[PDB]
Amino acid sequence: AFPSRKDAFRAQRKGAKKHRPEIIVIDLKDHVLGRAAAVVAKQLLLGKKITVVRCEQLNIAGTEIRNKIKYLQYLRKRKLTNPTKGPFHHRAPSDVFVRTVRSMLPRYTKRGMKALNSLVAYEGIPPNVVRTGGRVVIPRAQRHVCYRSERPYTVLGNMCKHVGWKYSDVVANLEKARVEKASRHHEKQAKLRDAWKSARKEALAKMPKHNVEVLKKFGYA
Amino acid sequence: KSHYICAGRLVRILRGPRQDRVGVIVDIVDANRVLVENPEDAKMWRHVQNLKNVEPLKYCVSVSRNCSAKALKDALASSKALEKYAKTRTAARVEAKKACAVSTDFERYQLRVARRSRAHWARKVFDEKDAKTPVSWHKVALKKMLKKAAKMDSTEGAKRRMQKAIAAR
Amino acid sequence: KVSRKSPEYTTLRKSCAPGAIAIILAGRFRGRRAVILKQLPHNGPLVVSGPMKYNGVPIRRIDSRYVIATSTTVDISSVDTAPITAEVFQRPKAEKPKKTLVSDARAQLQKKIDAALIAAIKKDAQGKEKAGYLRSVFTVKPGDAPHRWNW
Amino acid sequence: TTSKVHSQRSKKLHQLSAKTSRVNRNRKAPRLYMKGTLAGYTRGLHGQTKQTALVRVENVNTREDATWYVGKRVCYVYHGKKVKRCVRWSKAPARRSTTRALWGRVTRPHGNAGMMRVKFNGASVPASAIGRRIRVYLYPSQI
RNA sequence: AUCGAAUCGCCACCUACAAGACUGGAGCUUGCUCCCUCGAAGGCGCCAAGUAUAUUCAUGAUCACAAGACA
Ligand SMILES: [Mg+2]
Ligand SMILES: [Mg+2]
Ligand SMILES: [Mg+2]
Ligand SMILES: [Zn+2]
Repeated sequence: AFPSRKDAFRAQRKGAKKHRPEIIVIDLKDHVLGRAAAVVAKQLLLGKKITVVRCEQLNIAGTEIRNKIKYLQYLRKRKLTNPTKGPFHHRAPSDVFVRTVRSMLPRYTKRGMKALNSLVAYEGIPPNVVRTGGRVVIPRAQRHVCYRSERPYTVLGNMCKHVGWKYSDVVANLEKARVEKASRHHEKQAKLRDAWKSARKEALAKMPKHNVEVLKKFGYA
Repeated sequence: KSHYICAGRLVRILRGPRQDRVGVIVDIVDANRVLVENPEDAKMWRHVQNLKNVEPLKYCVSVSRNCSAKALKDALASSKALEKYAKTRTAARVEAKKACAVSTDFERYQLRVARRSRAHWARKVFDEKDAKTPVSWHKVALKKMLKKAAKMDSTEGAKRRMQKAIAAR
Repeated sequence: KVSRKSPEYTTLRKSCAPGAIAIILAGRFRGRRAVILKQLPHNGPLVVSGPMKYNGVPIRRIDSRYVIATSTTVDISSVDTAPITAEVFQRPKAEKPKKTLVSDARAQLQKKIDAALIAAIKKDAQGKEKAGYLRSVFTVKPGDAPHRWNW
Repeated sequence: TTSKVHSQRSKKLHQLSAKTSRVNRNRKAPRLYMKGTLAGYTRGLHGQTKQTALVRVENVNTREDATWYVGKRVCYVYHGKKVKRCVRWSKAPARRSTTRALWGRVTRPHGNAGMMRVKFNGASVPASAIGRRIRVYLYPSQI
């Protein structure tokens, strides 16, 4: 992952500025696992670079016990003669989502592999993703519009924690620290947000009046 | 709180051929259907609407179930529900959406310059206020650096370097 | 009724009428707004001279398929448009082997046409706004739905 | 040698004091095409038919929307390894590049969700273009 | 330094959080009434640093990868 000295030297020779590819960051909290994965897989095949965060807060319909049992049935499948080379049962929730997307992809083609490698999965929100830009959601894969609220539902992090995932507490503490840092920084800059809001308000009295009338016509003033 | 589906409740049609029109519940068939009518709208005669396609508004006129057209019209005119609804922001947003939808290239240009003109004057007003009360990143950085800079520059050696390298310029 | 072999025969759509303001969709001046002056005879290409002072577009012919003729028009009945003939854009054959070079006659035609076009724009009630309209540059933004727009 | 922090301090103080709330303005060359992506070819479970391409265009999500683009020019841009002949090779030497284009036109909408069918001039679009950018221009214009 | 390339929206206002059986706020009458910023916009950007007194654009000759691209 570390760039080669040749690549750093070429970048210095060209004098190019810092570059970031067009990447969509999806917050997977309260998102249905299969519906989000199907949507993500289609977008990956269409050529989008997608990074998903908070994978541990994905949701699966039904009780946690039956979802844990379903994974345990998946875990029991292994090549008897040689468990190495057998199915690799990843426990991390981000790895669970990646496997679900992978099964929805044609993983045995170069095109399918390119789509799969265009996806990055995280538990929680890592610092390199926090400040990159506004996160997105999938409206047709959201719990509050997909599940009937009476039905019990499973949280992916809780399901994974009891089937082998060992970093549930680490992710929870990191998420707690991140929200506290974000809340403090959002408590700050409120004066900046309020000042800009008042600046826009005062602009109406200083700008040409026919321009105001156009704004009122199109519902902006 | 949410607005109930009751006889006399005013609703807006969410989707379909009557999208963004207003009517009155007038009657309830079952858990899924109602009988909407609005005398003042041309296309809003008494018809059946599914409850999934209606947005209950905050106004309820005083009518009975399966009321006559005259009784509905009198109640609507007396209650002033449509006039009150016209003054809200949601109604203005709905009307502005139609204006954008039927806008021409010239109208799109006029909105663009109007919004940019407001954007320019917002920047002017913000700059005037930010000069006095530092709230932006650069003004805040300057205000923190100023006190240490003045102390660091008020030395004899600082004066000599400033004068020598400025007179050289 | 009009003979199909006559220079006066045309099939051009109504939106590309003389005096209308067109958006250029291709070529060196893509995205620029311009004013339609005329159509060359024999169902030929349009001639646009959206004033070079406003946007840099000179008197150039353009196929009507490479232009969006907006519903916003300008009354250019005071513009002569007669000297703009098919012969203006013809070129002599080149034999077998930095300010832009413009022939004097082309320069005079541009001068007179643009001056009259500017005057007609001034005469319009919304002329100052339409002059800014001609200066504006059209572009396809992220999120744009040109197929859904009126023009 | 004197430390550079002093001159940097003076320059940083001047720039911070002279900073205004200026914004970034997109005054570059305009984009005159809608951006799309090649989803693949026409196919059934039996296999694909490479003579017809399927292009998904941003903001085109209805069959009525895709109808508006019928007959429009479609261009796939890529690059080779060597600089070969292009249009206006002699007239405009600045156009010479490894960049290449393959052209086509929209024939009909595909499905109900804004997908359109595209036929390329003579040959079919390469399979390496699947998932890559396609440019849908606004000409020929019916407006 | 080969190297000509495909990509074509920027931000130090989105880039914090949570709830959709309901988070603008009250009252009691508990589904109605009243108050408000009136509950259906993240800000900019799209060619004069701003809506005016303006201003060089061509012959790159009618489409051609935008012949350029640090916003
Ligand atoms: Mg719900
Ligand atoms: Mg409430
Ligand atoms: Mg190029
Ligand atoms: Zn009621």
